Amino acid sequence: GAMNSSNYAELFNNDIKLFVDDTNVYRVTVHKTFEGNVATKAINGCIFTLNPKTGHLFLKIIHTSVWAGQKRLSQLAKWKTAEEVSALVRSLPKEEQPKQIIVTRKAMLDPLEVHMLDFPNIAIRPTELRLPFSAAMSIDKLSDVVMKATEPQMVLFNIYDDWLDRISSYTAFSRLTLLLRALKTNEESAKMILLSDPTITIKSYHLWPSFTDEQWITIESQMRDLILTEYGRKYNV
Amino acid sequence: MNTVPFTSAPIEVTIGIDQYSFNVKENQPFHGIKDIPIGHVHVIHFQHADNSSMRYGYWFDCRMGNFYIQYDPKDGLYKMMEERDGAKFENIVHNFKERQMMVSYPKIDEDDTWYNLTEFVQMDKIRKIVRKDENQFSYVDSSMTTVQENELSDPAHSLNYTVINFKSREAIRPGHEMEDFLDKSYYLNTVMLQGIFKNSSNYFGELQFAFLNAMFFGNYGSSLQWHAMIELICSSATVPKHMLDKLDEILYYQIKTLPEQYSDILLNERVWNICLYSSFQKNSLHNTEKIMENKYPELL
Repeated sequence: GAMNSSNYAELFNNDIKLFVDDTNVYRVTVHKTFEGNVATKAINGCIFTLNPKTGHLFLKIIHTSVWAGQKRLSQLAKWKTAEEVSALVRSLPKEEQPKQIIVTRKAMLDPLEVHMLDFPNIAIRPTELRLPFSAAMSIDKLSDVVMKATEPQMVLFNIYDDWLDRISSYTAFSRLTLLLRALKTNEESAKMILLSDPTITIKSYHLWPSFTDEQWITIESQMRDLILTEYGRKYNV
Repeated sequence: MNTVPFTSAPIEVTIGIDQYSFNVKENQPFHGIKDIPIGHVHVIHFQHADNSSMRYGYWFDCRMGNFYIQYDPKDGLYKMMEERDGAKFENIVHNFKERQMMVSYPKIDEDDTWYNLTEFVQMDKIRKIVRKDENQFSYVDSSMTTVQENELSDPAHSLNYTVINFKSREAIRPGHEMEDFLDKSYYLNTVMLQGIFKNSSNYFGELQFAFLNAMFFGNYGSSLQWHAMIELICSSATVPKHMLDKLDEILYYQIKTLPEQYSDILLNERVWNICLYSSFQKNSLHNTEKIMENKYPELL
């Protein structure tokens, strides 16, 4: 059933699994019309499909053309997400197909279950974790490729850069969720922490700066400080 | 008018005949039920005074043979049996009628309740859902499981209702996932009506039979089957106008007949709220929606 704090290590075992996050699939700006009514303009979206063990990110870019002449877009978005995830699994060789897909939002369960009826052995699960994957569009290189897309496109990343050379998946996933949580709570402060020192750069083939083990500890500390502060402010405590 | 004689009543028992019921005392000189309307299926059903567990009963049609009840003291129940000797049967029934040892099927002239609950129910279809082909009557009880329940364990003693499953390849066309899941018209009209049931009459006959098994035996899988068959129509955008009009009438008499005290266990809140207020057919069940609102407003 549901993935929670109690069954956390299951993410890092040797059963292939994917997290699917649909929170950036359907994106709009809300504006005033000339007649002073409100209208939405859709902007490019993405499906965030992540192997938490390897860090392989299947970033399916959702071009605004997919919504042309469609109704009930927030509902269609869930089914479009399920269709694209289904198409991704079918594109993978049998030994690479996930044994579980964990959706970050319960509204994805029926759309994904119905699209994956051909795969009765793939378990579709919800989670109780509040994962910050909505903040993926605060990563400059992912945001850039989504916004520049002129057509539907699948782009492959490792969201852990080369970390797995030095740390376990468990530690890599905890670093990622702390970075995304920070970016979600206070984007400007988070991004200031990450880039303040211009001597630590981002490699052309990476998403995050090339921090030493010592500099990651300092960065990780600055992200925890950022998150606790913003919480005190949020909640007058 | 037909008769189901009883050999005897050796154990104290509540006897049901269709929607009527009578208490019979241990060794009370009771010899059966007369004046049973020809033209309808009927169900004769039993709850032992000493075990209000296992309601059980027999679906039958008097046109298909001469049936009687005899208590079996080994298996501990009232058994339906067929008498092949016509003269022996008429001779037995005439004696019991002469001695007035029989209760009269207590139909009120005005009252179309049983016809309205059994309109599309046909004994030949009951015998395909309840497989025991050596008998012309069908045994059902509280505990019998459905073929679909057995998938999710004795096949001989199962209820073979048509399997309905909204998250199945049968229900969902490849490349029409969202369309077929949110509008089940495909599944209703092509798969179930044209493909399996052949016509709406057989579909309504199964629906009505599932309800009566739910109400008379508290058969939980029957209840699931009744709700599934309602939800498949309510969740279809495209239903023939005659089916909608007839569904409203069918459900109105079912809700009318349900014991007030059993609404909590026999009615599924999610299905009824969805069917009356959210579904494509929310505006198409005027009679059903009015009786539900006036009789079970708590459920909604």
